Amino acid sequence: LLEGTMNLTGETQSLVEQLTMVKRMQHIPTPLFVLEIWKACFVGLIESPEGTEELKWTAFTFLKIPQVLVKLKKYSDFTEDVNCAFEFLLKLTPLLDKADQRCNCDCTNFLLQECGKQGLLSEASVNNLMAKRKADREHNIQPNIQLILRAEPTVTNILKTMDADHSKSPEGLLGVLGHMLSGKSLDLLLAAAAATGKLKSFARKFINLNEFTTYGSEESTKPASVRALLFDISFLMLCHVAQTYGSEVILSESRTGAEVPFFETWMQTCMPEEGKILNPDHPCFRPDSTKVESLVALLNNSSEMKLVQMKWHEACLSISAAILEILNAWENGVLAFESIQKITDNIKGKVCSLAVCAVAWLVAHVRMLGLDEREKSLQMIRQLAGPLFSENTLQFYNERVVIMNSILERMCADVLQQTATQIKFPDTMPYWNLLPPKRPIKEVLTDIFAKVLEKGWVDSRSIHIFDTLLHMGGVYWFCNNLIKELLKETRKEHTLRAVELLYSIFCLDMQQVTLVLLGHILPGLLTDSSKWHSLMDPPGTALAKLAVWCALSSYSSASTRQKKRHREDIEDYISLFPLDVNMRDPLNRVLANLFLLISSILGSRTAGPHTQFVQWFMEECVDCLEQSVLQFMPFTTVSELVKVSKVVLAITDLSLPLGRQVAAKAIAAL
Amino acid sequence: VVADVVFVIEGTANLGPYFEGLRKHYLLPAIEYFNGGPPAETDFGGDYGGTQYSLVVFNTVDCAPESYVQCHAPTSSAYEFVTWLDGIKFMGGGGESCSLIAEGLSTALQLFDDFKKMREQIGQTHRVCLLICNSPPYLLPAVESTTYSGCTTENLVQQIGERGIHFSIVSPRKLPALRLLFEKAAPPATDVSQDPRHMVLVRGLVLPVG
Amino acid sequence: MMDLAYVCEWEKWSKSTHCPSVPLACAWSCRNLIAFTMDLRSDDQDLTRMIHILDTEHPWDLHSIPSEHHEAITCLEWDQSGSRLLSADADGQIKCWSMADHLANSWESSVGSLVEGDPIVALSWLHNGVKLALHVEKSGASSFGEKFSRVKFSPSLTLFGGKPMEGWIAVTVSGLVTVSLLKPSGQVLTSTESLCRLRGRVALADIAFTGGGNIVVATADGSSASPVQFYKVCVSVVSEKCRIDTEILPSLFMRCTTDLNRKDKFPAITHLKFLARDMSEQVLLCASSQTSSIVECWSLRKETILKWRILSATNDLDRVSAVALPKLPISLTNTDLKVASDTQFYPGLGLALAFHDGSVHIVHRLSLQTMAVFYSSVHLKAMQLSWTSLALVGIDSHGKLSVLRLSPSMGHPLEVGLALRHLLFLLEYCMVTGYDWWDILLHVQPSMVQSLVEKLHEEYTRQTAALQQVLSTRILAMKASLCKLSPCTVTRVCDYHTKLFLIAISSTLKSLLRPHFLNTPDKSPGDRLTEICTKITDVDIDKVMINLKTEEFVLDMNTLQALQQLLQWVGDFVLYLLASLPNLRPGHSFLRDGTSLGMLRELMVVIRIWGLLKPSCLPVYTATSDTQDSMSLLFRLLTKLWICCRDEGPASEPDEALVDECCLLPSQLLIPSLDWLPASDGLVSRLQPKQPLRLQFGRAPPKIDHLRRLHLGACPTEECKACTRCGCVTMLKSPNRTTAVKQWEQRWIKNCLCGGLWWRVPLSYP
Amino acid sequence: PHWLLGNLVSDFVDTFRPTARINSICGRCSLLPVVNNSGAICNSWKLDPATLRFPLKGLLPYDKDLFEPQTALLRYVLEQPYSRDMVCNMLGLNKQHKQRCPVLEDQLVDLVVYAMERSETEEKFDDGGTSQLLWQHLSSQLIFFVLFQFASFPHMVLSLHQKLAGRGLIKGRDHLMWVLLQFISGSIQKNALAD
Ligand SMILES: [Zn+2]
Repeated sequence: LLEGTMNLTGETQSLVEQLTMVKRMQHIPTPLFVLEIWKACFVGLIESPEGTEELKWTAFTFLKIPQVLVKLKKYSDFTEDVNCAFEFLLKLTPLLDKADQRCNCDCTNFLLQECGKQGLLSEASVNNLMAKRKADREHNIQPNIQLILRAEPTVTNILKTMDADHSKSPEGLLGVLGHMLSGKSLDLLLAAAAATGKLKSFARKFINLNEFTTYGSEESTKPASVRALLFDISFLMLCHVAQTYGSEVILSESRTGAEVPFFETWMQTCMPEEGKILNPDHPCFRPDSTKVESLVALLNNSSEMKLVQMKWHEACLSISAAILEILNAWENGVLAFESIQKITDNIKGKVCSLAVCAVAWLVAHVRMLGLDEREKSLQMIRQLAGPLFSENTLQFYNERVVIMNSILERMCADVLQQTATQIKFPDTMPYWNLLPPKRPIKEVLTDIFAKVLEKGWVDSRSIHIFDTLLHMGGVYWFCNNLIKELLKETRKEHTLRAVELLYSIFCLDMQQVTLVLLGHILPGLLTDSSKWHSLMDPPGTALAKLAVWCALSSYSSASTRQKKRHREDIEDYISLFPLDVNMRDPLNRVLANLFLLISSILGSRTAGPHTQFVQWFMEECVDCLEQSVLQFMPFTTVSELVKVSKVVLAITDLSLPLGRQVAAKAIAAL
Repeated sequence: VVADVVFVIEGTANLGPYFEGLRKHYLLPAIEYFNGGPPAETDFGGDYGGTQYSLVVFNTVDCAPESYVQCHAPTSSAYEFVTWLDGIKFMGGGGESCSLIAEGLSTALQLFDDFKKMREQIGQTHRVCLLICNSPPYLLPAVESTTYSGCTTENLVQQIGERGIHFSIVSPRKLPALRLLFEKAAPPATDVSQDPRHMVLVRGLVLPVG
Repeated sequence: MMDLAYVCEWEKWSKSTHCPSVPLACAWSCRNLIAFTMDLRSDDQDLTRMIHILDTEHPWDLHSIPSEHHEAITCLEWDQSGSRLLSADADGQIKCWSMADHLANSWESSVGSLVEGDPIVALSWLHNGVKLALHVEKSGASSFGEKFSRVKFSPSLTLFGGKPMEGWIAVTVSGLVTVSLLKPSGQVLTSTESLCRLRGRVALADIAFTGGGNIVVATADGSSASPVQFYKVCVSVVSEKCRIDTEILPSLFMRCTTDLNRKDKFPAITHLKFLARDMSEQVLLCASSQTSSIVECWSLRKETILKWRILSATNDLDRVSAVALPKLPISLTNTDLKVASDTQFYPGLGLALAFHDGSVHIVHRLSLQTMAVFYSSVHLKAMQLSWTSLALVGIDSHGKLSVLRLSPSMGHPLEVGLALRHLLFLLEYCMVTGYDWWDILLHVQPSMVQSLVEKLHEEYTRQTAALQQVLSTRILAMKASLCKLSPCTVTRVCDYHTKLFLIAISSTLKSLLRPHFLNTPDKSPGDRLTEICTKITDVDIDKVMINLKTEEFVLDMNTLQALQQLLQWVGDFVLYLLASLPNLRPGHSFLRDGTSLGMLRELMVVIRIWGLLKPSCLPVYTATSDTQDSMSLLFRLLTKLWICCRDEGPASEPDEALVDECCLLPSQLLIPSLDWLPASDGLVSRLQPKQPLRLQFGRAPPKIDHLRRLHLGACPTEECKACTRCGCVTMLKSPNRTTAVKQWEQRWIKNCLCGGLWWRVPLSYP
Repeated sequence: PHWLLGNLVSDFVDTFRPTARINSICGRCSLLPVVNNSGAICNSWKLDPATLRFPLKGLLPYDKDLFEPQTALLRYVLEQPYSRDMVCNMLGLNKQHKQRCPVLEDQLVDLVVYAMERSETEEKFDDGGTSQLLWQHLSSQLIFFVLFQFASFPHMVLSLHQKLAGRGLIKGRDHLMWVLLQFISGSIQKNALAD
């Protein structure tokens, strides 16, 4: 459910590695494992909000999850187990009926035919399963699943046909692209391409189309008025991709030569994202003084009448300075409001991407301003994002208006949250502004963790609030408060469930959470003499399990906020853990320090609950391992652990030639 | 009747031992006269019409980085005022004889200005100021006050005496400077001392004759 | 320049193992008390939750408040005075520690706020509206009104009068801000409100105040490519409750992100600091990579009307580990910059920047060019400049706590008159305020001491006769503490302290006599007594006592009996002085001071009157004869000495008749012994330039109570306070709570007579 | 458990989870009666007067909600008209003996602050709008429960003051004052004024 909610566009190999890890940590039978995959997928589909998220969830269950199962089959008698899991699932009639009411069709039929196509299931199994499902079921628009399953081959074939610009026929390109701009067709293609790993090539194709249509050639009005529309369609669909599926699918990741495209630089330096706030007087927003006067004269001329040669990248880069001079003119008073209306109509009318570039600079500039100084510039957005200017539209105007209104919603939303301002473009932002306005943020955390424990699984909305709290209060505060809420449980059942949930919650940034957990929380609980009454057997065994699962999963080795924040972070782990493979990698340093602490606790006097804790930690280190986290164990632990009470030697030693000597010493002298 | 009562007390080591006696003999009866009958736990603050009490406690210059005057907000409860009079701790002093009467009087003036902006239902009321001091004033002009900075005790007590504020002095040790200040605060146009040593001159308010 | 005054280390309690370090707090008060936390980490994590109070003159004695802070202490903050300490940790919980029984060794918090779960990231007391500016170009102007002047600042939240409320404002790691207002009663009002509607991370924050009573709080989320946002907060009290009104201000971005050559380095804003609280228009930021850093200064200045423009920035540094901003409020304008560059006055123009190597840079405020460099020969994890900014304290990446002295001209050699004028200017600033002057005595060389004392007396004169009243005991304390520092002048300090004690007795005895009836009015009986004793020069005590209206000098014969020990000190000091006359000793100054001998005469006369009322109040003299009137004998010799000095322009050397009569005094009476107050354990006399003292904490490299003159035993059973400056000892609780002269005991509740604080001394248990 | 026993006892009690799972009416927290004034109370709805918990047979490990105070049931019954005898049969009140039952008192206070909230929502769009009906029923119910000292007046008033302190609930304070006037006007002569 986490991989469905946060990164649909992630590669399947990382997910297969993580799932095989979880299957090895807690020893999970294969039918129950695949059953939990299907149950999670269907539950997340039912709980999805209506709109793009529902399309994305249908793609994840229908396309990505069947591919993941195929990779598991190669890595691992899988057909018998997946057939068993399908019978396990087909007992759950209320889940499947809720799903069928949301799917508007029987979605289990499409699942069984899809798993038949991938080869997870034999055909006789498929047919008797569909017979059972029809018997249990007995008691004009195509649904989205058929659209997606047929739209993935259109993704491949649209790649292969628009490699060549429809044999350089821009009228054909425009018609097919307008059909894509029609309702929901773009979203269907993007959801299929995201779930099937082909969003990067799709973005490369539209970016290359954009580079081709940037300059243009000697042309009369009719050919150019096609070329500018091609620029608009490619630009608006690229902005919609970058706002929905993240910006890192737009990046080229290696550009040999300086020829980075226009849209990549524009998105890099000029488009607001979630964690990106922009400098309005960055040198990117001040290209020249020469072209910008030509452009303000161009906007004050009339209907451009000169779209026959515009070099649209230069125009779009220059609009920021242009509207800056317009704003200064209006702040002095030398321009009337009625001429402002004329300039905004000349911007937003013929080409809609100009409005997006201007609104991006306006959002940066309004974000920098004070409270009382904002009032004029917001009116500019009200005219740039207003309803349609009419009677000179090129073609496909209403659909570009719809996509543009979505992009401007997601650009302006933060600034229009700072001051209570309604622009009212007409849900498209279903998980946005989730925290209560005044409540301290630990109450939010404890309430959501209480509800996740009492349900037994993590919702999608709960995943989004947990992400915002991890970004807001930081890793240490988050991990410490969740572990406190663990340690005040008193039942065996609730402690084991809380740990099995907290591992997945910590999979937001597993690596940093393990550094905080094994470096700050656990040494503070083991070293403080007042604290270790909290380390009693009911919560203590569960906590030791969570620490060893975190250590193993971090050793063997994910969201965009977490990528940005770890790139922000500076710390000296050599100075934090002085320590009396690389050993400049911080996780090796934390593990070496923790095992020194464990040996020191086992060797000392005053046995209490903390000694029981380090016993349990070493025992699940032994049991959870296949064979290595225990490569960092000091060899004095081999002696001491059976002083404090076989296999806990023979696994922990890692079997070097000197390691046999310590092994044979301990095992013979038990 | 409606009264704006302001007490100005010298919170120093002198007036330390004598304060308990002064309260029973003079201060406590004066509060009762403003509030008929002794207060007990039923009196509620927040009636902006009515009698409103206030404290200003001042100090000498030995509380060197601390502030000189501790003022309390107005209360309509006589009982809260009694608890405030218990709550004073007399800890100050050192090698000196004088204290900062100008500071206490300037903040009493600011209290009476804020009272005058408060009560507009009545134009003028019984505006009573008491000074419970044991020490002659310093020669410093007032420093830690706005709108009454750079004023000596004589100028401030002239401004108390004009505009119709009834100024009183209760002192446990008979002193010349205090008598001169009382004579100066004359409102425009009876032996109340129970103990012979005590010097008590009350322009306004009625205290049982002893 | 920089000299390490001392290095105080823990003994064997270092080597924190297996638990990583935490950031430290440090706070230097107006009185010289350091409050700081350290990472001790031995057998408990509460050893990282203890707040150490270190009086800067006796560092070995470190008090350790066991704060009940469940997470790590983020911020420490002293009052505007030095009397309370705010401490806030992660997960809310601001506690307000106050002294217990006015001891600087016992702290206890009754008042606090709590915003649970949210880590406090900035904390400040509210501003009380007092602000003064120092005009260095008027250093010779011979009046303190010209040198230091109040600058008309308004306090946030004035309540019914001119009086500010006291309270704090804290900023959490969420968007929340909270204000707590302490009433004059014990009540406390809290209110929390988000800073802006877009709730977001506040990883660094800072608080300044403005004229107009507006708080200005700056927030950053550490990313260094995101804006440093600014909010104006206005506090109000609506009828029962606090009310917070916030408003966005112009944010700023940061240079080195628009550098465009290599902009990706320095990705973390690590310190955000206004240049001083109440200086809300300038902001110091510090971007840092793993190895290098940049500090920048910005200013709000208007032309978009208001707009943050950069002032200056450093080139490239090491990674800045700590930052200390100055506290001395210089006047900062153009003429004062000129005269402080000409006459090399540099105390208020420096910030200190520690680095991740050993070095420390004292750098200019306005254009951040390095003024001095101190190489440690391990890094400073917390630094704090002093209130006169002559010394900076600093806690290292070990247990070590060091105090460095910064010279006022930053190592450039000055002629002696300029150094005299600088240190005299600072001592006058500490005299007008009440701040402590210990850091100044770090910089006073011995060879200048006497000249400096002369200048103080000349500046004690020519002030306007009320300043001379209020600066009396402060200048006696400063004179004594200066004269401690030189071997030529070390003999006089005892005199100064007894001078304080003499005045402290004299006035109080003249305070006790309540005239039962006013005869010859317009003169209080202190003045009648002084007039009568100065006009009647009769050598007999009876002839003076006759003419003094002795029905006026009456007490209740209970307090009159309880005054016995103070009267005993008076008689014994007179006898010691007169026997010391035939001989540099503890009494040498008093033999030629006419005024003090007049005071001793007046006390002997009132002692005679009180002895006739009740004979038990009198001092006792073991007389080597039984037909003797010892009081009349000492009064005869005192009058004959004092008539020498009460002449106009006299300096009469004492005649031989007095010399032989005072040679006969050990024959007639036994001269007892006396305790002299400054039992000197101060470091400033012990220190030398170029040599740092290396101390251990708690190692510390005829017992009387000096204020109530009670003899404790050999090893005293009752516990005691010691003054931190002079060193006088008093027992903690009064011996007889019934018979206690509260006019005398209640003077020294909060301080000593010299001015320093009390500090509880531990019992021996031999 | 003690740190020496530990798992040995805890897991043991966990194996008695299915037996407790057999002996639990599922959804018992969300089942509500229809309040009839007839008497003859079914003993399913009886609560514990000390702690508002359901009385449970045995010492088994029951489900976590059955150890919580059932305030939803008691608030639903107190909001109904003519639920006077049913609340006494629930909390075991007897009316021969006066007791000052505390959890009843806290539930009545929370009912008052809920009525104050729902009055402060609008109360002006619909004139009846269930608000003034709720305040009338609150008058009658609270008169009975404070009059026989099953709850007490001044603890109720000062706890009510602590709930309304700082919440800023001012639109229907006249109704709350009216209800308090019913108590004072009912029983001023019986008690001292310090109450
Ligand atoms: Zn002292």
